[PDB]
Amino acid sequence: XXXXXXXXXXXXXXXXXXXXXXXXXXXXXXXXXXXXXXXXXXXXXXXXXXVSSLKIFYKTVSFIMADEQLKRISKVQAKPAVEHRVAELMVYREADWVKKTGDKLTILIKKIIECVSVHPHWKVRLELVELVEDLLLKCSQSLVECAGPLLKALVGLVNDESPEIQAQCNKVLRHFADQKVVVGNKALADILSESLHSLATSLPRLMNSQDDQGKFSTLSLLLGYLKLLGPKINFVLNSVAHLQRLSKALIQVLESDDLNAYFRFFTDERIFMLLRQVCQLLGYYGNLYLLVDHFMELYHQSVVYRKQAAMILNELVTGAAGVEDLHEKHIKTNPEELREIVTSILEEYTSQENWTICSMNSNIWQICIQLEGIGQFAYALGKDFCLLLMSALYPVLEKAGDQTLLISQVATSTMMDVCRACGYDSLQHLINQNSDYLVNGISLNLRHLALHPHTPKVLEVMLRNSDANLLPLVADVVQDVLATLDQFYDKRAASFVSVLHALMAALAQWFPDTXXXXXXXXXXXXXXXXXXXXXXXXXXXXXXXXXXXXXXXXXXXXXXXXXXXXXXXXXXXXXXXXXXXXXXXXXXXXXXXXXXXXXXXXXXXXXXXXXXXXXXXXXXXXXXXXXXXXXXXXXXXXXXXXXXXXXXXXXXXXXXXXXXXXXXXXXXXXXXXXXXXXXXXXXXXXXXXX
Amino acid sequence: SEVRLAVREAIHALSSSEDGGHIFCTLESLKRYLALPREKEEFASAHFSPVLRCLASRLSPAWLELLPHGRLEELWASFFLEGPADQAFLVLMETIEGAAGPSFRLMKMARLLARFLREGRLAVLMEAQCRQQTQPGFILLRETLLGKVVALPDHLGNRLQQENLAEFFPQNYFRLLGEEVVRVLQAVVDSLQGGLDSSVSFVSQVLGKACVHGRQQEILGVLVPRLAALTQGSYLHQRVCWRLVEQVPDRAMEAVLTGLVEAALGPEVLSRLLGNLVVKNKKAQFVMTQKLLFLQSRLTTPMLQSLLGHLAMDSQRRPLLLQVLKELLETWGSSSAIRHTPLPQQRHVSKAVLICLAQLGEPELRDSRDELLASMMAGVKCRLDSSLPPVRRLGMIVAEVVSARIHPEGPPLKFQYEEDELSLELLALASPQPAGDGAS
Repeated sequence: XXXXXXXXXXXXXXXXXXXXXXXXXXXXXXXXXXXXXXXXXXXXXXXXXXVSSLKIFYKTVSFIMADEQLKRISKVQAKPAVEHRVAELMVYREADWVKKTGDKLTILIKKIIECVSVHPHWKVRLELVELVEDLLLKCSQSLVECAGPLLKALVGLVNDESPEIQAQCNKVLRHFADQKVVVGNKALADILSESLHSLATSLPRLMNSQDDQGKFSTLSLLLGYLKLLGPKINFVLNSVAHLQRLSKALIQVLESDDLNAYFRFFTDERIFMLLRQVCQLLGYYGNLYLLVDHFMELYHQSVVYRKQAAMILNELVTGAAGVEDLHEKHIKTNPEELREIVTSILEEYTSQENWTICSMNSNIWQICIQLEGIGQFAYALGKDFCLLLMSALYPVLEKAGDQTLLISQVATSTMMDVCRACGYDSLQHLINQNSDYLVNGISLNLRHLALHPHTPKVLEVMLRNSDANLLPLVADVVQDVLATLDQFYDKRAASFVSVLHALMAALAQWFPDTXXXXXXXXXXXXXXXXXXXXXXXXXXXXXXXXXXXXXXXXXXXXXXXXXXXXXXXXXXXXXXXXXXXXXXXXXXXXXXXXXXXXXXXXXXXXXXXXXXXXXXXXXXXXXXXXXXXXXXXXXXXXXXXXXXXXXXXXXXXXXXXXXXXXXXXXXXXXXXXXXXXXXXXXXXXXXXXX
Repeated sequence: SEVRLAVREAIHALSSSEDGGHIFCTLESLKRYLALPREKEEFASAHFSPVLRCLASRLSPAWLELLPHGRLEELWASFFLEGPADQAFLVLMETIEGAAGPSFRLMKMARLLARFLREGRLAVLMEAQCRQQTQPGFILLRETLLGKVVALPDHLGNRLQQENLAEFFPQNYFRLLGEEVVRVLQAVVDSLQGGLDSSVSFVSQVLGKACVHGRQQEILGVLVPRLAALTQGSYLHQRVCWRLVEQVPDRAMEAVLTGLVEAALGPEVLSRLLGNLVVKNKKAQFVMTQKLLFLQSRLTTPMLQSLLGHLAMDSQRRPLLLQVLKELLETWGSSSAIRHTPLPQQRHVSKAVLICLAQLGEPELRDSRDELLASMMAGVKCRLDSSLPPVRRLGMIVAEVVSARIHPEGPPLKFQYEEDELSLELLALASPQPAGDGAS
């Protein structure tokens, strides 16, 4: 009679629905029967449930009867009940929604319902249906009048942003939490959330101290939970215990590389965690002053906690910029306060950053992160970065130096950033923009601020410079720069700077130019003067470069110049000194008979060197560069020979020395290709025309 | 113009010494002309530092005797005692750093620098009306100017350094500094030629480093002179002192305020010297004053007494007192809500709540009072938690206080008969005097 009982129950529910008393409360008893029956489509009939005090007494009975309801929900969590989930969920929703209006002491029933809800929280996304159900469940529950268990419930209602398909439902629910489901002006939920967040921010010292991707769960809970309190965090920030615990936590998480437009370090080996962390620090745009101040503190505190705080500050200001949207009835910050904060942080960064190999790359990390911070400051504060140009120009420009890849790369990026944010168009062009600042700054630095290595800033501004149309102003300072390590001329960091600026001016005048004449004159003058030093081949390099550039209209300067120069060289030259020979080859640009006699004396001296390859090829190329009319040097070369062979000054020098028929060198000894010796032919042929 | 060659000739003569007559003549002549200032600027430093070095570090203790007719050391000093303003101090410091020997001119170097300070210590401040320069230069100049004390015995610290620094090591030097900032302040005040704030700005940058390392010498020995020099119809004095306390470098802004309120005489004079806007114009100062209110406590019985006193005094025309009241009460409700700070800060914010509760008389006594009363009582109920009665104690006393100054009619009187005699209101540790304080 299973079909008989089935049809009986079905037609009974049908007759109910066709038709619809105190004793009707005993109705719920059959609902108890309906709660654990054969359950084809059982619970349907229960839907006949629904100045309503009658409804209120029915709800009293139903509060007594929700025991079997929660039992069946847990059974669905254990037994199949793969579709009755939504049924019982909506049943509980309707029931618990039917009573919170007034005259509801119900504290005992309240605690019982809180126990039941804590039990029911054991359901989380069995399929699309279970998640979809729990969504509306939390929606209706948290929207009720007042309770105290929702501290747990609301928690999972925020961490529900991790599903596969229903994420839009959770998002639109959080959207709905704008004026009705509020953090708002209901202190109870707020303080319960604060109490939660406190233990949260006390755990992360340990939570991320374990395996990966489980920490993401906790950090995601964190980021969502903050996203709840869009505004109204100053109501929980203000407590000193909160800020202390949160700061001390975050200091240890961030302390394995980073990139440009934040990534953490040791024991955080996954990158999406780092993106979520920089999104959660960026989450703070409630108040600025408190945050920036309490973190500047942590920077000033010690050494091992610095880089973390720097990255923090970068994330904080970038968050203060503004790219998603939260509860949109609140207010935003002000540009002028941004100006104050950026001025402060930039001044501290610049003044603090100008200088155990572990500690050395540590300082490298420090300067790199500070440069990146300047870059982010430019990026966020794009427009109003104009009142404080120079404050950012000078530090990194002088820092644009030794470390090309890392340091100078981040530098270049920061400068093109301030360009594209302020319209400065290829940072080289920024030198062609306001420059007198740089001129006077470098000048007064080298003039008063002597004892400090301001060596490479001039290199960056003159060798990597733009067009030299500004050197006519720089000239005197250049001249001063020339006199710089030439008046006292007793300082290692000044003589090295003199050699540096020499190489730089040589390169610039080489490219930029083709005034400059006398510039190169005094340049070579001072260079040759200092050439008498020890291990200063830079003098030879600068000499070669200048001399190459100084041979356009060098009427008499070059003459006595090279005279005294080769004098001192012969005094000194007696392994890369052939570069001066290259300079001599550069001297071969416009050399004369004076250089001929000089090279004659040079060959006479080099004759002392034996007839003994690297050095053989060096001397070979040196002879072959110009070969300034060798007559006695002809015989010297005459008394394997690729250069002396390729000489080809005449058809009588090596040809006579080509009667060997030997083993090895003879193969190349008889390698004459063309004769072209018909001079007398045409000479006499002149007698066949006229 | 041609003097530059003489300059060369000077350093020539200076580098070709033993020619007593020639060097005496050239040095006295150069002193004679120690309107174009450009070459006088190159002379002012670029000849000043070379002659200084080669005449102090290069010459042996026999130049003074080459021509002992009471003029050689005279011109030596008169080069370094006056003349060009800035570079003198700079090269002096740089040398005494580099020139660190047992004694060659060391004692005489100290005599030189001291005798310079003693007479005309301004020498830079008054000539601060400058256009602009490089920032690391400012850095070195100010840091030296304010660390001179510790910088001195580093190079030579011993019995001789002790007798050098047994009269003025601290406790006199910063006294000088304070005296000098006094003089230059009053000078730029009575000037009234062109409003500089440049000397003001520079001496404020001074006050910065001074406060951040020097702890408390200048506070009284500045404010009492400031009190005096402001108490009259001191238009220029008051305005310049305002602009001085204002543009203090925001980097610290905290030691300045901490000291300025700590040793100050009373609320009235503190309110007179700072300025009505200095707390309502520089938002960093908002943050300082009200973080001292909320976050920390230093002495707080007379200290925060005076601090909140000045808060109210300044708020004689600022409708900011109600906002700070609301925020204070909200923080009280949160700290009573959340796992709380230790008892010190608890008593601290308590006393703060009382003193700010002093001022009243306005509408809106409907809802703020409701939230405060309800939150406080609901917390104090369970606050003891069989854990530490003092915390509970705290609440109940402010109960009376809030009862006194929430709606003084009806139920509070019942409190006066129920929660004032049989409610543990017997201890006299710090209950009676703050209770009386509650009466404003």
